Amino acid sequence: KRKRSRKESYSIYVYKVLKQVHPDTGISSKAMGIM
DNA sequence: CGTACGTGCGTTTAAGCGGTGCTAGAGCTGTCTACGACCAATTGAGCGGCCTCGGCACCGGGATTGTGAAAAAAAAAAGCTGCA
Ligand SMILES: [Ca+2]
Ligand SMILES: [Ca+2]
Ligand SMILES: [Ca+2]
Ligand SMILES: [Ca+2]
Repeated sequence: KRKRSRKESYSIYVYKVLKQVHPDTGISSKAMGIM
C-alpha cells in the first residue's frame, strides 16, 4: 500500500518522564492525547 | 420588626494647581564581534507497523451502609385560668 504519513507527538518523552516519576505506572492512549 | 443605611448639616482635611529646581535615567549614536543563519554531509533517534499477554471492564455474590416508616418519648408550645 503506502506506510501511513508521519505524525509527530511528544508521547515517547511523556513515557520517559512518567518512568522517572512513577516507574510502575502506565498511561491510556486518551491520557497521552491530553498530555 | 429592628436597625442599617441615606440624607444633610457644620467642621476638617488634603487634593489640585502652578511654579521652581534638580538630575535619574530614557533613549539615541557609533563601533565591533559573538552568535545565529545557512549549507552539505552524516547517521541515529523516532517513526509506523506488528505482535503479546496482563490490566481492567464486566459480572455475580455477599457484606455494609444509609434511609424512611412507625411507634413512643421529650419538649416546646399553646390555650386556659383566677388572682392580684
Ligand atoms: Ca517518584
Ligand atoms: Ca434585620
Ligand atoms: Ca544607559
Ligand atoms: Ca509504537
